[PDB]
Amino acid sequence: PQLPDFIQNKIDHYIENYFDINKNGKHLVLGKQASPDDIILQSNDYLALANHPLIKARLAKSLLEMSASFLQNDYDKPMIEKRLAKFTGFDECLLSQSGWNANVGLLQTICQPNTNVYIDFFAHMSLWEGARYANAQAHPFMHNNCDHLRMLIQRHGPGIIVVDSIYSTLGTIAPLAELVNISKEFGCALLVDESHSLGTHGPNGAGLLAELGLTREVHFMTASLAKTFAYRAGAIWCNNEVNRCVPFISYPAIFSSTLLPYEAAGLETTLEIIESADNRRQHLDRMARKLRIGLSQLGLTIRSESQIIGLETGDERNTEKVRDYLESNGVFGSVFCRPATSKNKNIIRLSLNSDVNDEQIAKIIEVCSDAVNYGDFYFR
Amino acid sequence: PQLPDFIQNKIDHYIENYFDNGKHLVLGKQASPDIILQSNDYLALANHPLIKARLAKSLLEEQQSLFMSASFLQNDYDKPMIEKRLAKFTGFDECLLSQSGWNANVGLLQTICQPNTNVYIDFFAHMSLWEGARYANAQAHPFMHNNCDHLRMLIQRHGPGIIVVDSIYSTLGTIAPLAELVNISKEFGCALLVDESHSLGTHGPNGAGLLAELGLTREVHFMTASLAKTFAYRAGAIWCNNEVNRCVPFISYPAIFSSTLLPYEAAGLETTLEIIESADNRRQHLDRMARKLRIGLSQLGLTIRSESQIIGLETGDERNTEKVRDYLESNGVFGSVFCRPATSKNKNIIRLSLNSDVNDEQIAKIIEVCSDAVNYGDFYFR
Ligand SMILES: Cc1ncc(COP(=O)(O)O)c(CNCC(=O)O)c1O
Ligand SMILES: Cc1ncc(COP(=O)(O)O)c(C=O)c1O
Repeated sequence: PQLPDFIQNKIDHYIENYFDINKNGKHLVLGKQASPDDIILQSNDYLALANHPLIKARLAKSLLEMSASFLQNDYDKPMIEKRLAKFTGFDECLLSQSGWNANVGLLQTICQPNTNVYIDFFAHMSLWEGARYANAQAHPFMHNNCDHLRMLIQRHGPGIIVVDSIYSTLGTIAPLAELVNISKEFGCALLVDESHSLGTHGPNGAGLLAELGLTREVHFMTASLAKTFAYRAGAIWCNNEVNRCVPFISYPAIFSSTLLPYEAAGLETTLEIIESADNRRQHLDRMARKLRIGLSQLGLTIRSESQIIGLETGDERNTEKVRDYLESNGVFGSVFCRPATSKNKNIIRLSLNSDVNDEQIAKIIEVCSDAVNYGDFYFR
Repeated sequence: PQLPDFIQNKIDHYIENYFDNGKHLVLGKQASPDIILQSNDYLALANHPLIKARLAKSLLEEQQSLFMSASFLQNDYDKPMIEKRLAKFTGFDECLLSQSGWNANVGLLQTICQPNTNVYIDFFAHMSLWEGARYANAQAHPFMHNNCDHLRMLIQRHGPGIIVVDSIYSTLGTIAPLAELVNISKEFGCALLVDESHSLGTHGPNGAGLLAELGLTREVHFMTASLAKTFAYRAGAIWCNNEVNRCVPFISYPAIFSSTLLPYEAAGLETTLEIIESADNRRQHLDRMARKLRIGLSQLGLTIRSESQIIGLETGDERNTEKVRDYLESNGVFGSVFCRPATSKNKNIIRLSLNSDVNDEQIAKIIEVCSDAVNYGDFYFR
């Protein structure tokens, strides 16, 4: 069944502009296959728990032996939710099938058509789309720029301020204390996506809001559980009654199948391990700082203040060359391009984890040092 | 933190209008070791020992810390063998795993739609298909349920587009006129997208589905399915008789911006597929039981549009639905309430979902409890 022109034309154009132009004829994100022991810095499994014996054992144990809307009775709602709410310090926690669904569902629940959503330019796409599905009025503010935000809120009125605590591509940290004050001053609600700080930051890994003592003045916190928690799920935390309504309003919550009951059990063991992982956190924080200092001195713009390090590689042609150079020299990050970034502001993201070595860190710096001197490409 | 007026008032209003029984309409009383008809696990595989053992097994040895987007795993050697197996199973050229049936539909539509694109969608097609088109800013043209004449007129007026249907409808359990839909697609130069969430596994040769049963496979451009029904797993799939699945992983937002299934999950699906392929007797049994329940209920004067294992009791408005729900539950029948936003406010449906573990004795009892209800008084049916 040949495709009709209206689809074929679109697919043809796409393949030509997104696959064919690259030297390997594949999408820009697709590079060389890695070998042992190349340095792989692509996983969001920050505390390296993917293969943890206890988590795996607990999961299998539980798995041996419909919509979640129908499971909102007290006796149907999972114990992990209460533990996660306690862990973080928020009043209530609601599980979701992914961080994406957590954001989209929360925003569908608290937004009306035309609701003002003040969203950081670099906040996760799931937050942008969540607002758009709700037909909210999106007001993008320049990255971490509170002056710009103040102007927008002054102009458009009360609404929801939406940020990542730690940004997924750049590794920058939101000015959370100032955001809290801005929301108080302007009568806004604050939504913080802690996908990249939950587990890696704060007391026992409770996160950035916890570390800063801001938990009790933030209305909503969300997180993918597919980062430090190493599980395909998400969660919504509320310091209010909103989680009572989400399960019956959010489309992903209504129209998409729920997490199975054994999945919640695996999360309980993961939480316990995370709570105790002080040394892994410490080691990761140290290694990330060593990397940031090492790369910055090379003249690369390194905006990161976290375990996420963004190499700024400009346009797609330049980006292909950079990542080809890195991979050829045993360093494997993740290419972030359109539609995640502007077509001319690509990022090669280095995601550090607690298994990374001092020797590996020095090696990354060495490779990037050579890269800067090579003359085949540039960094921004 | 005090919520802003705009949010607090929304929550307060919702709670009074949808909760104030005390709970949401979909929540009734707790059942007992009662007849449950709420699970989409049509062949009752949720506890199959072989599947659990295989999942458990692969679940040990995760050198693959692959916590990242599936877009980064689109090299040959990273793509799961379950995709090739599912493609071969159904007869389609290519298959692509998704995190859910919802995501499969949203993703496919984002990939094949431009803002101008005509989307001809059955009025009762799943919400994920409606939303998929809407997110893509497509021009949706709904046709009356299973009404090929209406569809024809619409395409005549607006031109080539994407025809979107469920093979078996999730609320009413009716069956799309797939053979005629294929003819219409050919006649007007459209593409066909069929969601087989409720027919994959339960219908066709070895459960390959309705398109396979009707020999329409090679004539259809796209098929999608939740794997959370007969496959008893939290995932979805897109099948293509073309190169569209080459592009979906880099275009679909849910595919780009949400984490992939873990490798051990795909392994479990392989075993599920093998069990389903050999489940002839279970399919036979479910088909025969569903027919009995349908016949049984249609005697009584009840509107039973279903032609499948999904039976919808049409209970009208919300007040009336609550009453029917309660009556059924008190008599040991459960019982899935479909209301807004899934249905219109005054066209609620209490869906009876059958599975291969239901027996003759239970069917008879369901018929009886419904016979009593019609009419023991108290409420009406549409
Ligand atoms: C800040 C943020 N929020 C939400 C999500 C979505 O989470 P789920 O994958 O559970 O749907 C992501 C995904 N981040 C993907 C990455 O950084 O590679 C994210 O980075
Ligand atoms: C016809 C149909 N398509 C898609 C879906 C969504 O499937 P999933 O729960 O895997 O997101 C559903 C399930 O509700 C459905 O009934």
